Amino acid sequence: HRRYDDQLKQRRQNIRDLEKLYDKTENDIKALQSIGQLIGEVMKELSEEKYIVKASSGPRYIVGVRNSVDRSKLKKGVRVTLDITTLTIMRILPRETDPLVYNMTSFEQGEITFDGIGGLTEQIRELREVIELPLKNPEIFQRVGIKPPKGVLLYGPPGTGKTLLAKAVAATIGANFIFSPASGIVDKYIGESARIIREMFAYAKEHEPCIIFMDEVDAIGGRRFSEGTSADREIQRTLMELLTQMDGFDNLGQTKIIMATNRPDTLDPALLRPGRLDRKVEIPLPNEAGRLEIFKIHTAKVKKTGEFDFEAAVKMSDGFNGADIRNCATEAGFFAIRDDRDHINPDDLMKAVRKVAEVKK
Amino acid sequence: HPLQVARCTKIIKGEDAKYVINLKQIAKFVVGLGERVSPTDIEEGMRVGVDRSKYNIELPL
Amino acid sequence: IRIFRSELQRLSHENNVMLEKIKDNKEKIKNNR
Amino acid sequence: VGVNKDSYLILDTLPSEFDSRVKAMEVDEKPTETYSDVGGLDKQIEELVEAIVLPMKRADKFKDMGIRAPKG
Amino acid sequence: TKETVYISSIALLKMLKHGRAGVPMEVMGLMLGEFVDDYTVNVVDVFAMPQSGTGVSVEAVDDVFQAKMMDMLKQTGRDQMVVGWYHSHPGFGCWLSSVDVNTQKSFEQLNSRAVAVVVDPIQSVKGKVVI
Repeated sequence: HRRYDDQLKQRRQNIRDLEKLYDKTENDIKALQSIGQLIGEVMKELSEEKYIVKASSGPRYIVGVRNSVDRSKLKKGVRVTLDITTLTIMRILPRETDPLVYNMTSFEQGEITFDGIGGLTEQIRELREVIELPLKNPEIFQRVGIKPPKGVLLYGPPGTGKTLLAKAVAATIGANFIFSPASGIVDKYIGESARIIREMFAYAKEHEPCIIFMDEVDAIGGRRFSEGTSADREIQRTLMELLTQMDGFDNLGQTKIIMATNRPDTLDPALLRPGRLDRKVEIPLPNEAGRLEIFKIHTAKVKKTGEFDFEAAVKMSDGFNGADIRNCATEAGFFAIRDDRDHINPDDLMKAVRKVAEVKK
Repeated sequence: HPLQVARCTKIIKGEDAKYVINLKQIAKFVVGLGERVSPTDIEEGMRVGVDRSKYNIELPL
Repeated sequence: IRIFRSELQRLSHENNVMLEKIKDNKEKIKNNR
Repeated sequence: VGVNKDSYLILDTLPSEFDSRVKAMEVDEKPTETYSDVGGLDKQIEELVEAIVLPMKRADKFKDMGIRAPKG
Repeated sequence: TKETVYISSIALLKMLKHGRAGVPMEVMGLMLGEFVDDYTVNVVDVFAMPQSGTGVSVEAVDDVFQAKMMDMLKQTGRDQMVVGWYHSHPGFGCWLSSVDVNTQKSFEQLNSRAVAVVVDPIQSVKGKVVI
C-alpha cells in the first residue's frame, strides 16, 4: 500500500531520466558510423554533367552531377563537397579560401549605438544618410537612376572618436563590422594577395549588408617613396587590385568599403577620384556645445552624487574628444577609491579634469 | 635502438592494437593522458619506442 | 492497490531492458576507439 | 581532437597537451620578485600600484562607480 | 591449387553493396555453403557480421553473433556449414597481409578447408569487378 507508492513514483522518475541519456549514446554511435567526404573547388564548369575541379584534397579531377544538384551555381573557387569514392557533387557550400576568423575579425552589430556617442553629431548625421540609406534602401538610388554610393573615408587621428563613428554606423544597420589588417593582405606568394581581397568582396555580398573596414591605406596603398621599385611593387599590386574592382564591371552595392588614414593628402589621387571614394568625411575637434553633449552622456552612465557639477567640467574643457572625457571619469575614480566612496563626487571631478588638461594642450 | 620516427605499416586491431608513434609533421600520433602500463610494449614491427620527442609513453626499449 | 502492484513489476523489468540496450552501445564505442 | 584514420569522423575532442603558443613570446609564470630589489623608487611605486593594482583588486569599486577601468 | 569456387548471385550482390559503403573501414562476414567432394566449393548464402570503425580483425570475430543468425536461419530451412570468410581490403587482390595469412590459418582448421574472399571495391567502378 503505502510502501508500494513510495517505490512506484521514484522508479517512474528514474526510468525516464536514464532513458534520455541512453538514446543519446545510441544516436552517437549512428552518427560515428558515417564515412568522410572530400572537399574541392570547381575550377570551371565544363558542361552540365562534367565539371573540372582542382581538389582541395588531391590532384585535378573530372567529376559529375549526382542527384538534384545545383548545376548553374558552381563557379571559380566556390568550396564544394564531393564524395570519397563516387566523386560526384554531394553539396555546394559558400565560397571560402581564406580563414574568416583572423584575417577577418568580426563584430556583429556595433559596440555602441549611433546616438550614445552624441556630441560628434554632425559627423553622425552625414555618415548616417550616405551609408545606412543605400544598404537599407538600394531601391531609391535604382529608381532615380543614380549609382548607390561607393566608398567612404574616415580621416583624422585615431581615437578622436574615430573608432566610435566606424563601429556605430554598423550597429544601426545591423551590419557586420569586419576589421581587416592591411599588412596581412601582404602574403609573399602568387595570387595570395589577389585571393584575399576578392574573398572579402565575395563574402560582403553573401553575408550582406556588411562594412568591410580596411584600416590604413599606406601599407597597401599610399603614394610611397616615389612609386619606384625597392619592394614598393608589393604595395603597388595591392592598390592596383582595389582600383580595378571599383572602376571596372564589378561594383560596390551591399559591400561598403571604408578607408582610414591618419591624414587624407597621403592617398593616391585615383583613390581621391569619385568612383572610388565619393564620400570624404573629416573628423575635427568638437564644439563647446559638442563637448557638452558628449560629457553629459559619458557621466550619466557612471553613478554620481547630486552635488556633481556638469557645468564646471565643460567650462574647463577645450579641444576634448570622446577619449579625453572618458579619461576625466576614470582619473576621478582613482580619487574616488582614495576618498573611500562608491561613486563619483565634485571633489574627485575637479582634480581629474585639471590633470587631463595639464598633460595636453 | 635509434628511432626518430617509427612506422608499423597497418598492423591493425580494434580497442587499440596499433600502438604506433610517428613523430613527423605529417602524422601526429599521441598516446597521451598519462599511463599505459606495459611490460615491454607499444606495438611490434621491430620498432617499439617513442621517437626523439615523447607523446607521453614512458620509455620501453 | 492492484493497480499499483501490477505497474510496479513491469517498471522493474523495463530498467533491465534499458540496461542491455546501453550495454550494447558501450561495446560499440570500444571497437571504434 | 581525436579523428579516426580509416573512418574520417570526429570521435572525441581533447584538451591541448602539446599545442603551440607561436613560439617567439617568452613566458615566466608568476616569478617571485619583490619591491625590495630596489629602494628609493617610492614615488614611482605608488603611481604604478594605482595604475594597475588597485583597479585589479577593487574591480568591484570601479563597477560601483560605473566607470571604465584602464587595461594598459 | 585449382578449385572452382561457385558464387551464388545473392552472395555477390550483397558483398558488392556492403563493401562499397563499408570502405574505408574494413568489413567482414561469413560465407555459407558446402564442400562437395574436391574440385568444388559451392557458396549458397553470405551474411554480414558487424563493422568496427578502424577495421575488422581476428580479435573482432564474435562467435555469438554468427551463431544466433544461423539458428534463426535454420527455421526457414537454411541449413549450411561455414565454408569461409569475406573481407574488404583495398589494394589487395593478388597479395595478402601477414595478419590476413595468420587469420586464414585459424579459420581453416575449424572448417574442413576455407576460402578467404577479398573483394576490392575501387576497381569495381571502372567497368570491371575485382574479387
